[PDB]
Amino acid sequence: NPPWAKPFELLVSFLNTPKYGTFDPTPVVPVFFPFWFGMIVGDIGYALLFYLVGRWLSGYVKRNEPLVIDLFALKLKPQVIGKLVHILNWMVFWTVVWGVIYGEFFGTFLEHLGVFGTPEHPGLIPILIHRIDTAKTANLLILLSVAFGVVLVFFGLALRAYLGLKHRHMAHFWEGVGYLGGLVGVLALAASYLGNLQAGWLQGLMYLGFGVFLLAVLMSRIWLMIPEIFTQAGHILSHIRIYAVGAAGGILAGLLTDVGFALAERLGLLGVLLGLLVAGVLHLLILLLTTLGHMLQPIRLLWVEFFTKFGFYE
Amino acid sequence: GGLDRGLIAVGMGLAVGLAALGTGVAQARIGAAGVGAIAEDRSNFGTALIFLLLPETLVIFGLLIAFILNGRL
Amino acid sequence: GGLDRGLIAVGMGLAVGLAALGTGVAQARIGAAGVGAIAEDRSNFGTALIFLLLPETLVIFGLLIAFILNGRL
Amino acid sequence: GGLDRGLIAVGMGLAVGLAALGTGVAQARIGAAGVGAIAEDRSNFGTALIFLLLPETLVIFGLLIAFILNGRL
Amino acid sequence: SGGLDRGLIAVGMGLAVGLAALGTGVAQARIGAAGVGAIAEDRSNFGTALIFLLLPETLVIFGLLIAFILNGRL
Amino acid sequence: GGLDRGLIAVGMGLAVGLAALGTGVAQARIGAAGVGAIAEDRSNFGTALIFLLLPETLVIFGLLIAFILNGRL
Amino acid sequence: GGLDRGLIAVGMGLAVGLAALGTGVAQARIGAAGVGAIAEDRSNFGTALIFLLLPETLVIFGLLIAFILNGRL
Amino acid sequence: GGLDRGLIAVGMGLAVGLAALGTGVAQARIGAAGVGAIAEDRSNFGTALIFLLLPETLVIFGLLIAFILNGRL
Amino acid sequence: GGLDRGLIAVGMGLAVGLAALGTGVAQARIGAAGVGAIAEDRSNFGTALIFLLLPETLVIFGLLIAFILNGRL
Amino acid sequence: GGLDRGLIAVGMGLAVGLAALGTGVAQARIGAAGVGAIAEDRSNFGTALIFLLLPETLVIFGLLIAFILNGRL
Amino acid sequence: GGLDRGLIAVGMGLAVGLAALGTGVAQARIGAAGVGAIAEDRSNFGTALIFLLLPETLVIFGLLIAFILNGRL
Amino acid sequence: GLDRGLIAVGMGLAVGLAALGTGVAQARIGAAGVGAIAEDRSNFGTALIFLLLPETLVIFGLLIAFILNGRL
Amino acid sequence: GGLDRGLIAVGMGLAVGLAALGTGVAQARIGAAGVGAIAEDRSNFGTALIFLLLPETLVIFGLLIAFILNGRL
Repeated sequence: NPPWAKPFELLVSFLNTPKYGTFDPTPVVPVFFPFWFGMIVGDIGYALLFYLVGRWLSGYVKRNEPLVIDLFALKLKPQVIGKLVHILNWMVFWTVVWGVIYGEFFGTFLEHLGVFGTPEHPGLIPILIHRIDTAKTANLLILLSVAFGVVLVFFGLALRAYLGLKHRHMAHFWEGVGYLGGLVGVLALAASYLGNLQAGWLQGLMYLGFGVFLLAVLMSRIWLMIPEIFTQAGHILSHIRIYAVGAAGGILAGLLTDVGFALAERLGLLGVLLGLLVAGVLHLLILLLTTLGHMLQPIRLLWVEFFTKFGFYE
Repeated sequence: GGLDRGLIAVGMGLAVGLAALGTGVAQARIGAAGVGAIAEDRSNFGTALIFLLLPETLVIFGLLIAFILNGRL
Repeated sequence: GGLDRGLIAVGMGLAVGLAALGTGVAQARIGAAGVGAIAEDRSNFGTALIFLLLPETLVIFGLLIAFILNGRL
Repeated sequence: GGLDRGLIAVGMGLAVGLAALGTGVAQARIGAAGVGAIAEDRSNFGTALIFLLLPETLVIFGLLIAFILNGRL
Repeated sequence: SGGLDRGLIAVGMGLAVGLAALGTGVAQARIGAAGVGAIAEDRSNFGTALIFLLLPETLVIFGLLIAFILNGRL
Repeated sequence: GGLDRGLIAVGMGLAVGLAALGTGVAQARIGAAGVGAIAEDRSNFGTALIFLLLPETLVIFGLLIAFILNGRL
Repeated sequence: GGLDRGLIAVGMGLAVGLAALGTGVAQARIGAAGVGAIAEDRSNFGTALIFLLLPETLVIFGLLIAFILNGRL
Repeated sequence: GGLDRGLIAVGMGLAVGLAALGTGVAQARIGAAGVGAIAEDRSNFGTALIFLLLPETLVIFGLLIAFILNGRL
Repeated sequence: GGLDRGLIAVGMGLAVGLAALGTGVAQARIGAAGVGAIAEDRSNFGTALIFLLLPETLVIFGLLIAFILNGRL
Repeated sequence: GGLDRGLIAVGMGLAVGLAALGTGVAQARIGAAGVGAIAEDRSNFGTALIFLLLPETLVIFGLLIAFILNGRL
Repeated sequence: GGLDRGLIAVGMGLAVGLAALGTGVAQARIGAAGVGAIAEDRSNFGTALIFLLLPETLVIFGLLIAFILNGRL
Repeated sequence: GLDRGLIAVGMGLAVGLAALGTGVAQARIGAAGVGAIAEDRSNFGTALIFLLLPETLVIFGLLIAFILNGRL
Repeated sequence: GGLDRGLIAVGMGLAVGLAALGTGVAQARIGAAGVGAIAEDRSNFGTALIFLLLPETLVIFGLLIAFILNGRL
C-alpha cells in the first residue's frame, strides 16, 4: 500500500477483510473522505481548532506517551495517533480550502469586518459560494451532491462488473451492468422530468438504459434487481446529506456569531467581552455536541453507499 | 396570494417530517438488534450497518418530494 | 386562488409521509427479526433481505399517488 | 372555487397514506413471525409469504379509493 | 362555495376508508403473528388461522361501504 | 346548501373510521388469545369466536351514527 | 344552516368514534385476559363476559352525546 | 351565524370522547389484572370491581362538561 | 352569539378531555399494580387506593380550567 | 376583543391538557414502580410518594401558562 | 382582525404542552428505574434524583419559548 | 398583522415536537443509565454522556424557534 | 398582507419537529442497547457511539428543509 493511503487503511480495515483477487477500497478513502469532510465543515476557525488538536496529538507522538482515557477505555500509543494525525492533516487542508471557497471563518465573522464580500455587500475579496444564501445555492449544491453520488455509485458498479469479468462470474457481471443500465435509465427519466431541454435523444437514452436493465435481469437469472433498484436510487440520492449537514453547521455557527455580535452591539463598550465569552462557550458546546457526525456522515457514505456496490461484505 | 406558497411549504414539511419519523421508527429496532449483534460477535458489522442504514431511502424520497415541491414554488 | 395547488401539495405530502411511516413501522420489526436470524446463522440473508424489501411497495404506492397528484398540479 | 380539486387530493392522499400505514402495521408483526418461522424450518416459506401478502388488500383498497377520487379530476 | 362541499365529501370518504384500513391492519398484525406461530407449530391450523386473519376484514369492508355511499352523492 | 353537506360527510367518515380503529384494536389481542387457545385445545372455538365477534358492536354503532348522518345528508 | 349543522355532525361523529376507540382499547386487554381465563377453567365465562361488557358504558355515553347532538340538529 | 353552536358541539364531542378514551385506557390494564385475580382467587371480586369502576369518574366529568356545554345552547 | 364563544367551548372541552386522558393513562398502570398488590397481600388496600386516587388532581386541574372558561362564556 | 378571546382560550386549554397528559404519562410508570416497592417493603413510602409527586411540576407549569393567558384574556 | 394575539397564545400553549409531554415521557421510565434502584439499595437516591431532574430542561425550554411569545403578546 | 401569530404557532410546534423527541430518547437512555449506575457505580460518565447526547434535538428546535422569532 | 409567512413557518416547524421526533424514537432504543453493551464491556464504546450518532440524519434533513423554507421568508 502507498504511504499516503496507509493511514486510511486503518479506517477501512475496521470492516471485513477483502477476499483474495478482489479490489481493495483503500485508495478511495484519502481522496474522497477528507474532501467531503472539508465540504461539510468549511470553517477556517474549526480547521484551526482541529489543527490544535492535531499538534497536541503530535506532541503525544514525540513524547512517545500512550493516550489513555479511562472513560472510553482507549489505548493507542505511537502508531494509531500517527495515522490519526496524518488523516487530520488531510482533513484540515480540505477544510481550509473549502472554508476559503465558502468565505466562512467561525460563522459570519465577516459581518463585523468585511474581509469576504457578497456582491450586495462587497469586501476586499468575493465569495464563490455563500452557502447561507439558501435561495442562490440550493440547486448549485444539490446538483453537486447528486453528481458526486452518481460518480461514486457508477465507480462501484464498474468495479463490480470488472470483478465479474475477472472471476468469470456471469451472474455477477450481469448484475453490475444491469444496475448500471437501470441507473442511467432512472437518471435520464429524472433529467427529463425536472430539467429537460433536449428530450429528443434523452428518450432514446432512457429506452436503451431500461433495455440494458431488463436484458441483464433475464440474462443473470436473478430476480432481486426489481426491489433493489429503488435502493441504488436512494444510495445515489443519499449524498445530499453532505450539503445538508454542511448548511446546518454553517447556519448554526453563523447564528452563534450573529447573536454574539448583537450582544456586543447592544451593550456597546462592555458587551465585547461578554459577547466573546458567550460566543466561545456556545461554539465549543456546539462542537462538542455535533462534531462527531461531521466525520460520521462522510465515512458512512463510503462505508455503505460505496462498499456494497462491489460486494465488500459478502 | 400567499395561500399556495404557504400550503406547499406545509405539505413538503409534512412529507419530510413523516418520512423521517418512519425512518427513525425502523432504525430504532434495527439498530438495537444490530448493537446486540455487534456486542455478541463483532464480525456482524457489515450486515448490521447494512440493515440499519437501508431504511434511509424513506427519508431520502421524502426529501425528494420536498425538493419537487420547492421546484413547484 | 392558490388553495387548489396548496391543498394538492399537502395531500401529496400526507400520502408520501404516511406511506413512509407505514413501511418504516413494518421494516422495524422485520429488520429486527432479520438481524437476529443473521446473527444466529448466515445463509438466511436472502430470506431476511426479501422480507425486509417486501414492505417497500407501500412507499412505492405512496410515491405513485404523489406523482399522479403532481401531474394534476 | 378551486378548493374542490385540492381537497379531493387531500382526501385521496389521506386514504392511500392511512391504508399504507395500516398494512405496514400488520406486516410488521406478520413478517417478524414469518422470518422466525423461516429461520426455524425453511419449509414455511409458502405460509409466511401468503400471511405477509394477505394484508396488502388494505393498501389495495386505499389505492382503489384514491383512483376513484382521481376520477373526479 | 359550490365546490368546497364536494372536496369535504372526498376528504371524509378518504378518512373513513383510511382509518378503517388502519384498524383492520392493527387487528391483523397480532392475529397473523399468532397464526404464523400456530402454523409453524402444527401446520394443521391453516383453516382456523385463515378464518381469524380474514375475520377483521369486515372493518375495511364497512369503511369501503361508507366510502361508496359518500361517492354516490355526486 | 354549502359546507354543511361536506362537513356532515366528514363527520360520518370520522365516526366510522374511529369506531373501526377501536374494534380493530380490541380484535387484535382478542384474536391473538383465541388463536393461541385454538392451537392449544381446539375445544375453545365457540368461546374464542364469541369473544372475537363481541367488539364488532363498536363498528355497528359507528355505522348507525353514519347512517343517521347520511339520512341527515 | 350552512355551517352549524355540519360542525354538529363533526362533533357527534368525533364523540361516538373516540368513545368507541376507548372502549375498544379497554376490551382488547380485558378480552385477552378473559379468553385466557376461560381456556384455563371454562367456569370463568360469566366473570369474563361481565368484565368484557362493562367497558361498553363508554360507547353508551358516546352514543348518548351523539343522539343529543342529532336532536339538536 | 350559528358557527358558535357548531363549535360548541365540537367541544362537547372532544370532551366526552377524550374522557371515554382515558377511561378505556385505564380500564384495559385494570380489568386485565382484575380478571387474572378473579381467575386465581375469585374472593377479590369486590376489589376488582371497585378498581375497575373507579376510573369511570373521568367519563363522568366529561359528561358533566358536555352537559354544561349543551345547556349553554 | 359569537364565534369566540364556540372556540372557548372547543378549548374547554379539549382541556378537560386531555386532562382526563392523562389521568387515565396514569391510573392504568397504577391500578394494575394496586390490584396485583391487593391480590397478593390485601393489607396494602389503603396504599393502593391512595396511589390510584392521587392522579385525579390532573382531571381536577382540567375541570378547574374548564370552569374558568365556562365563567368566561 | 373578539376571536382573539376564543383562540386564547383554546391555547390555554391545549397547554393545560398536554401538560396533564405528560405528567400522567410520567406518573403511570412511577406509581406502578412505587406500588410494587411499597408492597415489597413499605419502608420506602416517603421515597415512593416523593417520586410520584415530583412530575406534578409539569401540570404546575401548564397551570401557570394558562393563568397567564387568562390574565391576558 | 385580532387573530394574531390568539394564534400567539395557541403557540405558547402548544410549546409548553408538548415540552411538558416530552419531559413526562422521559420522567416515566427514568423515575421507574430510579424507584427500583432506591428500593434495591437506598444509596442510589442522589443519582436517581439527578437523572429524574435532568429532563426538566425540556419543559424549561418550552417555558422560555412561551414567555418570549408572551412578551411579544 | 395576520402573519405574526402563525409564526408563533410554527415556533411552538418546532420547539414542542423537538422536546418531545429528545424526551422520548432520554426515557430509555436514562432508564438504562440508572440501571447501569445502580449495578456498577462506575458507569456514571458513560451514562451521563449518553443521556446528554440527544439534547441536540431540543437545541435544533430552539434554533428554529429563534430563527422564526428573529424573522418575526 | 397575508398569512404566507406564518404558513411557511408552520411548515418548517412541522418538518424540524417531526424529524426530531423520529430521530429521538431511533436514538431511544439505540442508546439503551448501547448503554447495555457498554455496561457488559467498556470496549464496546465506539460501536455504541457510532450507532447512536448515526440517526442524526433525520434532524439534519428536517433542518435542511426548514432553512430552505426560511430562504423564501
